[PDB]
Amino acid sequence: CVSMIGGSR
Amino acid sequence: CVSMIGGSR
Amino acid sequence: CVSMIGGSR
Amino acid sequence: CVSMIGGSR
Amino acid sequence: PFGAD
Amino acid sequence: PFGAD
Amino acid sequence: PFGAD
Amino acid sequence: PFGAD
Amino acid sequence: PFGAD
Amino acid sequence: QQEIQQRTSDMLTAATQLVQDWKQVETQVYTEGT
Amino acid sequence: QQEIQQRTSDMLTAATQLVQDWKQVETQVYTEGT
Amino acid sequence: CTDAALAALEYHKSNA
Amino acid sequence: CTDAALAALEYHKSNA
Amino acid sequence: CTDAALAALEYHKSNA
Amino acid sequence: CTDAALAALEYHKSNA
Amino acid sequence: EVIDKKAFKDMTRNLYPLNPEQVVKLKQIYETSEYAKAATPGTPPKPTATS
Amino acid sequence: EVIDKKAFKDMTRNLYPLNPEQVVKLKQIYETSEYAKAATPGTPPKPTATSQFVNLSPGSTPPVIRLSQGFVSSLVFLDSTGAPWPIAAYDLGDPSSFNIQWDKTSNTLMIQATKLYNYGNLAVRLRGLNTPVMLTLIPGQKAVDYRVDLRVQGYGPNA
Amino acid sequence: QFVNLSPGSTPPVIRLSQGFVSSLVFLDSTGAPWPIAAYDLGDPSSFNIQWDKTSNTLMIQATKLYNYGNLAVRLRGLNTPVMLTLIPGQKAVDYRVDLRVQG
Amino acid sequence: RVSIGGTVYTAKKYDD
Amino acid sequence: RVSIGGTVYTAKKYDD
Amino acid sequence: RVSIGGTVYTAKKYDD
Amino acid sequence: RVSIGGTVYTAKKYDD
Amino acid sequence: RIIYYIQAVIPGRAWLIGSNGSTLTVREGSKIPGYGMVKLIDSLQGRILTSSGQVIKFSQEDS
Amino acid sequence: RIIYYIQAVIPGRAWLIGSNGSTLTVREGSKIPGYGMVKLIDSLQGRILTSSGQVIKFSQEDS
Amino acid sequence: RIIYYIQAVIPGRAWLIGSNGSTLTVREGSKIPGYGMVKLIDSLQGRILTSSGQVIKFSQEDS
Repeated sequence: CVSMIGGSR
Repeated sequence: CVSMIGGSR
Repeated sequence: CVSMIGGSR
Repeated sequence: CVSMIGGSR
Repeated sequence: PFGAD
Repeated sequence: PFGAD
Repeated sequence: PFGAD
Repeated sequence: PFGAD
Repeated sequence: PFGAD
Repeated sequence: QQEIQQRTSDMLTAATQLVQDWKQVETQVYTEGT
Repeated sequence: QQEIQQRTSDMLTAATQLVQDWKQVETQVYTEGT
Repeated sequence: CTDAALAALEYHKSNA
Repeated sequence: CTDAALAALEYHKSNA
Repeated sequence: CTDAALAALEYHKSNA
Repeated sequence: CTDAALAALEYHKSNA
Repeated sequence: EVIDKKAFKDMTRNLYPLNPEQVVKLKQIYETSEYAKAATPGTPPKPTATS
Repeated sequence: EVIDKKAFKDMTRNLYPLNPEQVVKLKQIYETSEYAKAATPGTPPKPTATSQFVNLSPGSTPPVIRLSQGFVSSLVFLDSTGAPWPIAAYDLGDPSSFNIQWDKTSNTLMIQATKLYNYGNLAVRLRGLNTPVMLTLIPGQKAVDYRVDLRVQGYGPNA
Repeated sequence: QFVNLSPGSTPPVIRLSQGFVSSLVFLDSTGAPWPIAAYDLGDPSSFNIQWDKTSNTLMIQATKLYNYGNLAVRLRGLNTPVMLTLIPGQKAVDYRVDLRVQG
Repeated sequence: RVSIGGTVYTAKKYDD
Repeated sequence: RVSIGGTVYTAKKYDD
Repeated sequence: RVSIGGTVYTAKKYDD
Repeated sequence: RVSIGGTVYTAKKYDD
Repeated sequence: RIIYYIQAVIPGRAWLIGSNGSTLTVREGSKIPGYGMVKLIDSLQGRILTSSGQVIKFSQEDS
Repeated sequence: RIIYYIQAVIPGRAWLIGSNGSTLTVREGSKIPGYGMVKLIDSLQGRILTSSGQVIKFSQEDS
Repeated sequence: RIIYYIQAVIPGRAWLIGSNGSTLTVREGSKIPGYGMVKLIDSLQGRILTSSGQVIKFSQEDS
């Protein structure tokens, strides 16, 4: 559901 | 006789 | 009859 | 984490 | 094409 | 495209 | 990308 | 590149 | 073509 | 007004590919035993 | 206003390539011992 | 659905 | 969520 | 870190 | 040397 | 950084212009069309085994 | 020295135009569009395994087999006592819409519909009978005859 | 699972995964291996099947990740073959399913 | 809706 | 959403 | 962040 | 100096 | 009375199986015992309308 | 009653396993013992909505 | 109680090994005995956040 590599703080 | 795929409401 | 992939909330 | 080879004093 | 499919 | 997935 | 890696 | 190499 | 087909 | 017919052309070039992708029927294989 | 479309062309050239790299199915091999 | 089919088949068998 | 699905379902079921 | 992850998590489950 | 690296490191773990 | 955004909208609308609704409908019309291909003229002959 | 920094950002911008988050978006849309093209319209036929008795008396309608495009259907032939009846031969009317596989000794013919709804028929000359069996093969039904147990009227070489 | 071969039964499903191997093992009621007599694979460019020429294990890869299909596999002693429907891309992947035939 | 003779007769409007 | 009659029937707006 | 429904749902600002 | 995630954080001025 | 369910249906003929196991094939005009006179063949809905008002469908364990 | 869990869901059929080892396949409209009749089959989420309000999911030890 | 540790983790599943040698793999929503239910699986840190506030990491000797 959450693909974290598309991450931004 | 009827081709009901040629049907329409 | 319902195609769930053709879904829009 | 730190790649110190790309380190600058 | 009917609505009782 | 669902939110309960 | 996080800071807790 | 540090000085204590 | 007849209607009693 | 050009947008609609350029759209029809590209979506139709896709759609021809998809219909060909469904028209295929891959024949089954028979493997005997020993 | 050109910036958007050379941007597009760029990620098209990337995106077609990566969708081919998803499309592949690399085929296993059965190896039999002695 | 079937109402259209029935009206159509009646119209077909009534008109030769 | 599924409210849209069943609403579209009944809309299709009601319109022949 | 994971605070943004869980915020987006609840946001995606809230807006289907 | 090491003090610059440590300062960078805490600047990393401080900002996600 | 919004240039990437509008570019990507244009992307998923050109590389996959078939949003997952119109492709399932395209399949729908395809198989209905070939069903109209398959549909025999009127009543098919009755399968009888006679003597 | 700041020109190095601009060039670097333009670099991550062009060499990897798709930052990891767009990579998963586009993976996902490929994934969904493929679900859709792989999505079977309407009602996938119910997989049912049936058994039927074959009447060879005149006036009886030939047994039906419901098919589905690209799926295997196993026709097994048994006599009145339920024993196997190995197949002598067969003639398949319309082989362009159905494909038939059969190991030449066994009592099982396997059929796949190469076309969605184009139906036909099949004559199957069996070992013990002067009279073969005719069967009507109709694809595109709301169920698949995944296997059928044909209980022919006569008695086979197995009792 | 238990293979029910009576008419009206529903033919067992194998949950697959794209590029993953499902090893189907055929065992009788008493749990002993049943060698495979032969097999026919439905939709063979969407699923790819491997089998050493004698044994009872059928190892499947899902070449197409959600195009589902069906499979016939006739075994040594049964005249009626074993019937399995295999669907890929489910929320579970069957690394191995122990097929307990009725025989 | 069309019969086998080629002549076309249609119903007007019928909903189910 | 699209039906199998070939005519598109959709819901208006539904969330959860 | 982007979901598996294809719709983009992201958090606004959360640090750690 | 740049971390593994991609974002660049670095110390300002530090001597040993 | 004796209940039938459709074992196959296409435009025109429909092949019907009963609770006695009997098999029949019908057209637009066909006499069907108990149900009477067939009024229409609805091949995509798996439906058969007969004059007695009874609606014949695919078997619930077969659809 | 008997608790059912989906083993395989696609658009259309939904293949279910009961607590007794019984295996079934169901439609948009089908009768389930105890649970009633199917109202919706969401294959993307792997849910089945039935008349009795019960929701059919994948097994906790199989999902 | 039983202390679990990650043996491996990717987006989605995360395989964990307990103190008794029992192995498991978990999803976004899954029941873990004692730890409660998993709320998040950060694969790039190898961290699992569960409902009981506990955190599952790679073991100190497996990391």
